[PDB]
Amino acid sequence: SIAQARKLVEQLKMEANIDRIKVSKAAADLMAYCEAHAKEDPLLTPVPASENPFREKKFFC
Amino acid sequence: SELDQLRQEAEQLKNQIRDARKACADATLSQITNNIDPVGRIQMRTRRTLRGHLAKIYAMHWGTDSRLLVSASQDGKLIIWDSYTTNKVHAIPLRSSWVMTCAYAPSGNYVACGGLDNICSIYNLKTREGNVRVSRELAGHTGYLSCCRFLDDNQIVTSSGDTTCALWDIETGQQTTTFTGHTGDVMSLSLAPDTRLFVSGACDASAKLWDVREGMCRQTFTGHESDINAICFFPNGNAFATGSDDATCRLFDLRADQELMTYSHDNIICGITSVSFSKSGRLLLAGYDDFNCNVWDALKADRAGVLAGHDNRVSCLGVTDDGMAVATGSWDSFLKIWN
Amino acid sequence: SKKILLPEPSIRSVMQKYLEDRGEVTFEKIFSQKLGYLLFRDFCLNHLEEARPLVEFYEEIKKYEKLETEEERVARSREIFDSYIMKELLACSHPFSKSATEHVQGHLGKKQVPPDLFQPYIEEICQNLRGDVFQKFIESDKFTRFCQWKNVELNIHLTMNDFSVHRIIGRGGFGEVYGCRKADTGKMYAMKCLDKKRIKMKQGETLALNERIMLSLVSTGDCPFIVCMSYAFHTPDKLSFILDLMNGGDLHYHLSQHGVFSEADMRFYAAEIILGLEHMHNRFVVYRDLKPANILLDEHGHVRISDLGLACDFSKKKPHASVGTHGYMAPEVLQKGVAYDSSADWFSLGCMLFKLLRGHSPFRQHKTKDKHEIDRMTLTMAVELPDSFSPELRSLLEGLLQRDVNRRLGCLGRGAQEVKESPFFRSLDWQMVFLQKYPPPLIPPRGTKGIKLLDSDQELYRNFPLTISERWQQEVAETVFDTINAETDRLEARKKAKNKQLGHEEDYALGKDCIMHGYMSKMTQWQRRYFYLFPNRLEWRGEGEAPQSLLTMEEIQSVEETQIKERKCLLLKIRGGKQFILQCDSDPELVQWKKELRDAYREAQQLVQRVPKMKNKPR
Ligand SMILES: [Mg+2]
Repeated sequence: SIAQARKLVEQLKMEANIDRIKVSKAAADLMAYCEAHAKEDPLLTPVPASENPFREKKFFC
Repeated sequence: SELDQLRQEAEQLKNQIRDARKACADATLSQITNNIDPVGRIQMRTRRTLRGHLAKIYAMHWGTDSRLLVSASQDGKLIIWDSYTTNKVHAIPLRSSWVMTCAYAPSGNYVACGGLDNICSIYNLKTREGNVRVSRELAGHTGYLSCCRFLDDNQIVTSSGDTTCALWDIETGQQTTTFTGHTGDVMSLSLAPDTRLFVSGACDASAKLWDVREGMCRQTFTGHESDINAICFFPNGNAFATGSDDATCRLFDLRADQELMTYSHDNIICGITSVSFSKSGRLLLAGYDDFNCNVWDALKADRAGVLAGHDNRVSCLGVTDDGMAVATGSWDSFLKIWN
Repeated sequence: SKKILLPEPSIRSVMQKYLEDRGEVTFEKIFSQKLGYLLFRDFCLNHLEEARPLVEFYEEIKKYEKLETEEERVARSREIFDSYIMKELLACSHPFSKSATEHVQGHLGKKQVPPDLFQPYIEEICQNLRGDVFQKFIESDKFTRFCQWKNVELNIHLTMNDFSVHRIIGRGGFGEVYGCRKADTGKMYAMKCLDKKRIKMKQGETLALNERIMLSLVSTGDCPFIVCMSYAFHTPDKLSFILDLMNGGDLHYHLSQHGVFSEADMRFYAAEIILGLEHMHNRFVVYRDLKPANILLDEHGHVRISDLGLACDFSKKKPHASVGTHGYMAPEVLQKGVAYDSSADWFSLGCMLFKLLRGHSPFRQHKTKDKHEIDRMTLTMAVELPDSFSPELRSLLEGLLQRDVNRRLGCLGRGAQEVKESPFFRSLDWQMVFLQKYPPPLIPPRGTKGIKLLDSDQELYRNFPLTISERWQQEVAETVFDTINAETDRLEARKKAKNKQLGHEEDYALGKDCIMHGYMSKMTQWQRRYFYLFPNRLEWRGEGEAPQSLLTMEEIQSVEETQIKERKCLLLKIRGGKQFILQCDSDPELVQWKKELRDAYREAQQLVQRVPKMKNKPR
């Protein structure tokens, strides 16, 4: 209890003592990541159906 | 006096946190993403139904080859499937009927599972005698196994209803590190790409970011009004999403240390069971207790599509590493592969 | 199809739990059962080498207990203290205690050779049989075999079809008595039928039900001198007792043919009758109707006491009403408000032995039919014992006919033993009487309905069926047990050999948390399947396949009992509003599946309700 309320305060001190970036910068870095990897994502950028296991691919290992 | 003087300090600290967070909130992700094209209508269809489980499915996890996956079920079994052909690679009947979760090791040599037995149980998939057998029962949790994930063949993280998470050395069978801090049942964990950190979501309605190597909570995320049932890292490891009983998912950025977006809809009243991003991060797929899985534009918050196939809860989902396929597990007893 | 088929070994899954719930899987409860003993000795004599000599010695001590005379026992006394005994005392962990040995040598060394001489060994043999050995027995298939037999026992449902009726042998009150043979075993038996309509017509429903209950209290212990019951059952229109078989007619009819008997002859009838009474009194039953017509004769001329309809349990309450036949009732019986115990029978016996010698009851002068006179003489008149009677006989008859219970032979604290040690019986070895070894004096030779059965009347007989366990086990023991045991051993090895060809499906019940498994049939279209019950679900399969379907404990709103047609079933009410109905192959099996299912769904619904990922939510 008095142990476990000093444990909280010590932990909160850890959480306060980080430093942070603007949400504007954060959002931009995510948006930039998606655009960099848009062509690699088959759910956005479909690949040819003969290379898709679940469409038309016949040969496998 | 001391319980007062510390609880008075607890708020002034909690304030500093709200205020520092507010200091960063100079714009919103939806403002930043406002100018980019929508993804348009994402219409995926069922390309496989996996049959074999005789009851509810609770959990599923793709192998890193994007081909096999494990499923954990109320029928007391794990099933390892070849999603390309529909064949069962293995059917593993368990010692305890009450499994809730299952994991496939990155190597492919091992799977893990457990539940109300309170024991994460490791199965060796390629023995010297060509059989499937238990290589290890990891005891130590005093509550149910809710979720687990391998780092490598000899290390696994577990989340429990005892409110702790833990990292194990499989060979010695001991908790290397315990992650205490949650004040309610932990329900999911997800590992960051580099296995340096991980996040957990609990029934205290918070998510916590842990340092695996050190064994401590670095950041704590709130906003949700109800249990967090599921969690997931965005592919670059700077953010994660959560699924809650409050009918919302949320995006949380590590370095801003706050919520960036909510994904919800007045017409969606029920809770989210599972979550995962597409490979690029652009789509957030979430499974619901209304039998569907919704596909969200993670950057714009729009709803892009729906996977509507199951006849009961979607209870788990995964996207493959090659990003070709989505798997959904359901209380209807079938898995389905979509794309 | 008329013979016994035992259920398959898988019945053990359900029978062990059934027996365990009743604390009947103990060395004491099984060893003391006949079929339990035969199976346990088989295990010990043939499959556990370290227990053989114990059982061998046990069985040698039993032969000794049964030896008739002191000269024989002196022989075996030493004969025994030689062969096995030297193996036993030189075998480690097997020495008998010195306490036990000393005790035995102290008698033996003083030439004292009672039947119980070797008893201290019995106790220690039992001490060493009841631990490891017994636990190994339980693990063994000989216990599987006990469960198989036990299940047959507890599922006996008799009908006239199960008996081959041969001939009439006595028009009685509410119906007739037949001589018959049980088809199962071939055991010879009497069938007593009582017509349900006649019972209703003469208001004779209490008499039949009292006969049922009394036979029940008296039919244990394997009494040679009482007509006992093995089974009780009933058809829509009949009540049936299956009793010991007595072809020889009653003593009243034989007295009629033979005239009066001498002392030597009356003595023999008396001895046997007395032991019969000893049997009842010790089980706290008072017969109340002793007279020659209730004494039957077997084919050799040995006798048994017969109609138990009028007898009475006196363990808790003592009776007081006038009940019996009028020349034969005790003063205390005739007196209206006066209570009584076994006292009644010993006086009855006086009157009956008097009748055998003289032709009439002592309180019935010159063929009188005033039952009020006869009763009065009983209460007031000194019995005029004739001159020709021996002093010994007078002693006995004055004893038995003593109007005061506190003065009467057999009523002074030691019961039958007081009568037995009368000087009339001076010549008899009463062990020999018990073993039926004295020669009988007489060898028998060669020879309306306008009334309705209502719903209410049948409710008086719902708890009428009965099976006296030790009777059935002895019946089976002495007929078909050995040959059906070997015969099903034959089948089991073949079924195992046929499953070997298949590449046996390693039992699906092992390695998991299966609670119980067995056959039941679902739904006419009764589909017999094999079921496995798990803490959170119930699966079933047909043959040659793993289970492809189930019911979860979450769905099961309740497990209740219900009658479909006339066979009984389990009704599960299921979440969506669906019936699921199960039928079991035996009463035992119905009782466990009902219980275990109930327990499993009550536990499962408690657990799930506190797991946030398994429980149902606001939809
Ligand atoms: Mg009286």
